[PDB]
Amino acid sequence: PKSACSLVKPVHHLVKIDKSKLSPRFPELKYDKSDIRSPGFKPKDTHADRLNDHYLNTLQSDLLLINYSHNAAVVKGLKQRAWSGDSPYHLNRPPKNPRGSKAQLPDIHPIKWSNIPGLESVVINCFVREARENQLLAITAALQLQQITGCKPHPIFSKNDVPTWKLRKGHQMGAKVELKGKEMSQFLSTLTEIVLPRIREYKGISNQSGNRFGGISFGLTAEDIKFFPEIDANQDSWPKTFGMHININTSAQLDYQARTLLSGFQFPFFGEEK
Amino acid sequence: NVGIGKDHSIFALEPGVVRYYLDPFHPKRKFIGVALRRDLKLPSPHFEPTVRRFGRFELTNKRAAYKEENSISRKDYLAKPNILKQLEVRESKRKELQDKLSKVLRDELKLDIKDIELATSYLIRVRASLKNGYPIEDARFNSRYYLKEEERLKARRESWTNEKLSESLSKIDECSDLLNSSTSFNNKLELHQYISEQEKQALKAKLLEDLEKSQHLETKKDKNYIKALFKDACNFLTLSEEVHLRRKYLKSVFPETDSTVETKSGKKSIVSRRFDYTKNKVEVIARSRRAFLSKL
Amino acid sequence: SLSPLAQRVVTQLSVMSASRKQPKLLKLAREDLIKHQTIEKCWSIYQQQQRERRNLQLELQYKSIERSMNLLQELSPRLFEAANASEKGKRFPMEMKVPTDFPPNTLWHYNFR
Amino acid sequence: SKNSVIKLLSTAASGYSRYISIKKGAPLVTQVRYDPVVKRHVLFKEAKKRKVAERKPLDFLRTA
Amino acid sequence: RLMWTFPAYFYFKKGTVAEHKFLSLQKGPISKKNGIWFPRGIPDIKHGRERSTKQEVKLVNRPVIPNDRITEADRSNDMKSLERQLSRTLYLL
Amino acid sequence: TRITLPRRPAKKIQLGKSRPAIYHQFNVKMELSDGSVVIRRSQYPKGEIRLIQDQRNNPLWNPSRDDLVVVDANSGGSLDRFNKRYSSLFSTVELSEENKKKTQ
Amino acid sequence: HIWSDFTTRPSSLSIQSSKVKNYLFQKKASLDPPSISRRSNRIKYSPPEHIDEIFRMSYDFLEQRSSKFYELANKTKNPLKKDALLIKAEINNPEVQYNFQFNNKLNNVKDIIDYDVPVYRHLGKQHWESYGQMLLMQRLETLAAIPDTLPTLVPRAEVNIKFPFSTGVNKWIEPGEFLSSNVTSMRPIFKIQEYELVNVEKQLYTVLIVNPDVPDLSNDSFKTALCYGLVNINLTYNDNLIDPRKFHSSNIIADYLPPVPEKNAGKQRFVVWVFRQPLIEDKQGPNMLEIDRKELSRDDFDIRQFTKKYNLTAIGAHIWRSEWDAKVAAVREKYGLPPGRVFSRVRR
RNA sequence: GAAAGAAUUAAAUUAAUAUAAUGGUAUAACUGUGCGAUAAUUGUAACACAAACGAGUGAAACAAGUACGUAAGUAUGGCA
RNA sequence: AUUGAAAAAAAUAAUAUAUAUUAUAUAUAUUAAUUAUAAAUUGAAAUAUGUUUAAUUGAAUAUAUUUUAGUAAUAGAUAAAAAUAUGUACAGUAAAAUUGUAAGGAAAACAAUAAUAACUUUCUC
Ligand SMILES: [Mg+2]
Ligand SMILES: [Mg+2]
Ligand SMILES: [Mg+2]
Ligand SMILES: [Mg+2]
Ligand SMILES: [Mg+2]
Repeated sequence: PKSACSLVKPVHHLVKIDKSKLSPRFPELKYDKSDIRSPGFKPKDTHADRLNDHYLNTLQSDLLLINYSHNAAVVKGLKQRAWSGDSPYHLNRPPKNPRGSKAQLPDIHPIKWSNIPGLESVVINCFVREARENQLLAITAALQLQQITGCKPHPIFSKNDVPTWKLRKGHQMGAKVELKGKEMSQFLSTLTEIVLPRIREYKGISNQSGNRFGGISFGLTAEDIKFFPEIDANQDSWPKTFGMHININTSAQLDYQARTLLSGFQFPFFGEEK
Repeated sequence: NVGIGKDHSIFALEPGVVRYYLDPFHPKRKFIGVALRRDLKLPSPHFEPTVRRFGRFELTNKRAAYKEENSISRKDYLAKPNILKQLEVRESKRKELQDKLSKVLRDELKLDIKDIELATSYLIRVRASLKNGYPIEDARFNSRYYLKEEERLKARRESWTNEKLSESLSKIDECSDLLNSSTSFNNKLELHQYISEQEKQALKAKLLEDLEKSQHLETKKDKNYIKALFKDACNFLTLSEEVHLRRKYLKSVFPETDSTVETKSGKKSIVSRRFDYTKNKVEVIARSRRAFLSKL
Repeated sequence: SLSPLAQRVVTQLSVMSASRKQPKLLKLAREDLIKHQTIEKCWSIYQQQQRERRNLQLELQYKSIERSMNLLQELSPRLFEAANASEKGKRFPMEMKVPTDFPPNTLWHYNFR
Repeated sequence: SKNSVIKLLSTAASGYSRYISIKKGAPLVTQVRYDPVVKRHVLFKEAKKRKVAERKPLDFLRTA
Repeated sequence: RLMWTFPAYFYFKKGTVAEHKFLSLQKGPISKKNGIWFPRGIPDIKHGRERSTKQEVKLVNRPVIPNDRITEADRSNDMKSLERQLSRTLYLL
Repeated sequence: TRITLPRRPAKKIQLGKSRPAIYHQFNVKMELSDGSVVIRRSQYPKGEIRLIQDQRNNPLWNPSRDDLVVVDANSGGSLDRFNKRYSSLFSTVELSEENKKKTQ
Repeated sequence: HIWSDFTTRPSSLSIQSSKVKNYLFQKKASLDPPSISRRSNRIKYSPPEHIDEIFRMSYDFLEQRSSKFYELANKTKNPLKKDALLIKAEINNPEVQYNFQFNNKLNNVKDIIDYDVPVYRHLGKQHWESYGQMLLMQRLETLAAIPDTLPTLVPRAEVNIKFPFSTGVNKWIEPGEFLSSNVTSMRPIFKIQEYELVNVEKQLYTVLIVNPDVPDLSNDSFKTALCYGLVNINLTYNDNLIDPRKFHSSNIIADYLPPVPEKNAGKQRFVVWVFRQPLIEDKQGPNMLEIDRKELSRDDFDIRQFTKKYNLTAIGAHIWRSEWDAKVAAVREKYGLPPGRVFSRVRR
């Protein structure tokens, strides 16, 4: 290479251009994934979803009535603070970091018809620490996530290095699966219907849990996963079972909106809120 | 008009005046360039023609010009003979086609065309045009205009009088007119007597009727009759129709009916087992001699 | 040759895998391709229409809420403060449950507590 | 002593060779380059014999 | 049509009576065989399933009998009852 | 000293051939504690399941239910053996005989 | 059934082949597909299950929606709104899709793809916007054809060129392609396909071909020479192949001169430019304009001033390139031009 | 009023760059991917930076062949 | 082409054949395959030839032949953990910190954390 200097030449037209469509290679990526002609095609609306229907029928209008605050206003989040102009050194100064945090926080809008707290995704995190020695056990995690969730599990490999823990970087230990749409709805339903009402000392999901801006997480122990229908049927072929982490992502702006929302899908809460 | 090297050294590509400037397209980026002239402001207006420099000069000396014209890339020098041989091969093919067209025009037909060479050249161009994707109306004009060209141009370069151009253009007009109304090509780029479109439709229907009623092909004489019907079919059928009709009627293996399939006699071709998915069992279909077009 | 655990895990990995476990690609005739396209186009429109109908209903519902709030505030502020109180810890009664495909043996209960 | 010097001889019977460096036991080097006396790109193979480090082949076809 | 092959070799262990009961419960596919013509095409079977079409897998322990979705209140047209319309929303007018 | 199965040459899923994963599943009916049945899309090959204990018979999920039958796993213990082996000594009237030790 | 009737709708909104229509509208799975010809392949093919019942209802769903749109289209008066409503009413007809996607869009036949119908005009526009327009503008951009000749281009009509007379072989010229002196030695033709609603009984077009690469040894730079010029050309949505049939010697403001590059003079870009004449209202018939042949340099030609003087709006363009070969000398003598100059191989 | 798309703006070079420090890099020079293994080739190299000489650095251009890219073009090893 | 149903065609592209031009174009025919590649006394399935039961034909039944089983991860132009560090073409944006999550804590893995003015399309009042 004669030089390393990136400089894109400006154009003389407004027409948006995309070299993918006019390159003869890969004639099958040109078709959309949803298109029937694509080899990546997969039907989406195979059957109706009961949980989604419930939310759209009953919980939709109810939540709008619950969260409504009369003549509420947008609460701006902690953004970067500009430099007051009183010295000749502020002309190119980067702005200050937010007041109490090093990361900007989002705004909170009043709840209206367009924005009503609703589900969007569910992520299952499974980190088998014991895989440090026996890698073969990590495969059992992917099968467990596959059988239960019903979707392809994306594997989890190490990223850090803690010698005190015999942890080595660059080894497979677990699997994760992103769930959306009807399949997520089935998982959430079968979790509250079957698995949850089978723990002896179960009290519910802690009110302290949850990211500040939407998102609620809890965890299932090793023995709780035996309660799933697809392991209970073949206990012989499941000698070893182990826990996982659950994270429910929702359109709730704040946590307390999400907790009210998830309660409509038969989720209990026990602790005291912040 | 400036470059950059491995060491990020900036160097000029053309003679000019070096100016340091800032391009509004790239804020927070200083620039260096080379304006082609002193009075030129380097951040040239975006929507104005770029200021280029030809630089290279013309070779006035006769010997220098001769050397340069006769100087070609090794690719061209090595490909010089092969391309010429192919040109000679195709020229011979054109010559043979011209000879064949003239023979059929005078012998197979009895048209007295005054200009043999002009008539043949028009037709060979029409045939080549028709071979390529071209409707009949376009093909005839394309050849017609071509000939009428190289005649207005010839008049200009040879300083011909207007009358000479007019008579030559008129002469081309009539010969093409006569050729169009008296000659045509039949589904294979072969010259033959003109056939009207309406007549073509009438003949096509007659053939379709004459071919439908005789589709049993029981006896070799019928086979000959069907094949005989497919002799002048090219005159009034396009290639797509011609191939389709043959596939429908000239079937290599005829449908298996009671007469065609039988086991009482021996040497019924061969067993020819297939599979049926209704009964999920292998079947034996011994075909008879009068079930194959090749043998019958 | 290979340990029994590896054999078992290979089988579990086999159930994960897609090797020699998928059919031939779905090939449709040109006319059935147009058939499929019109089916999807209707379904897309139908889903959009249902979604817009729900949104319009929620538009009106919110309109109704605010007009109710405005009137309650001007007439009797004593009740308005109670109405405008937050519902941070509100929870749906757990007796309400997502609909099931088929009804239970006992459709309803006439006793509580 | 880690590196080594090898003489790559043109596959064409040209007599033109180019030298490159290589590790002590890296796989046999075969590269295509311009050979001036033939005026075309030709393969260049090793001249002498080198002790290549043994490597296990890949099992593209399922085995056992 | 795009459905994957059922991995019966995992759920049903070799030699299990349930495994052999399932094998009989199923119907095998047609296999390619030299010297025999096939109108619909040479069979393409892998893991014991034709790859050119879908696959059918035939499957107190009293049978699950779902309850009827139409109740007595529906046929009797009783208006006071809370079961007249199970799948709808009732409002007290 | 780690147990890792060696990795074979990964096959090349070149661009455009990335088919989705459609795992074999069965329309399986889930029988709850009551007559309620929900259809679940499952991989295991058998169409009906009964749930001995589920949200229906859990007090936490039905706070308002006055009558709530309770059933647990049947592997061995009270419901299994203590009852048939002791089928004469009967009662919670009897539980009042051992009610308190009356000790400070 | 608005789509079934043909009292006022054009016949082009239908499947000309009866067998195809019968299968597409079949009531039971009893007809084999027409597209697959071999009976053996016909047997092997298996349609997806439960595809006919859902299609029939999907057809009805669209049919009612189309009827509503047509009723709305009846009551309006704005031609632009009228065209939009029509496109919106019939864009979902399976027949319209089958007619368009499956038959030639360049050499469209009036029976299947009629470009007078708004729906086929709209679909053709979208198709050309997907590939053709995207490729054209990249060629004009990366070849620096735009800024050298005109400030910019906003395409509105597909432009295609050909040289049918030079050699007799049919091939539509890809933009930016390399053409020999023999191939471009006689004449180009054009297919100015319009897609925007325009009054085709009044609107007129001009076609100019420019070569902004001719050496100018006086200023050590380049100068633009006019190659071919036509003015006052009528067009029609379905018959828009500009050729000697459709124009007379009055339209030719500059007779075509072949690309005749000089040796070592570098590549030369011939940019085809298609504009549209001004449309003056309050007058019956087209607004013929008399071009001023007086100046018309044609050797040092300034397109920008030419467009500004006559108030022309560019709608499409095309480009091809030419270098020196052995045939240039033959072309020069054929056209009676002075022998070309020979330049050096190096720049100094 | 709503859904999707194209995206825009602000912040960011503190992460990353085979290797010290410095300069540069989001238009990425950083990362992922397809082809590839080609330019990690071949004869003339003007002109500049640097410079006592010996040496050193950038490189336009002419000619032969190769890889990638639809094309424009890029590649005479590695951001320096 | 034969094989259960009762004259055709008018797109891009692929394949087969043919030929026009110092133009990698046109004419006709049809829409293959798209996750594979040796090696199995043993598992499964299949067709054919007989028998016994239960015309045909269901089941079992012995043999011959063949097919499945070698069960192995990427299913995404993949995008900050590991391996290909020089070429080309396309595409993307890191990192810290904070809030949570069974073992899990200061330190393992996952998820969330700046604003939509204007533009295009679709649906809708
Ligand atoms: Mg580096
Ligand atoms: Mg640095
Ligand atoms: Mg100096
Ligand atoms: Mg010196
Ligand atoms: Mg690099």
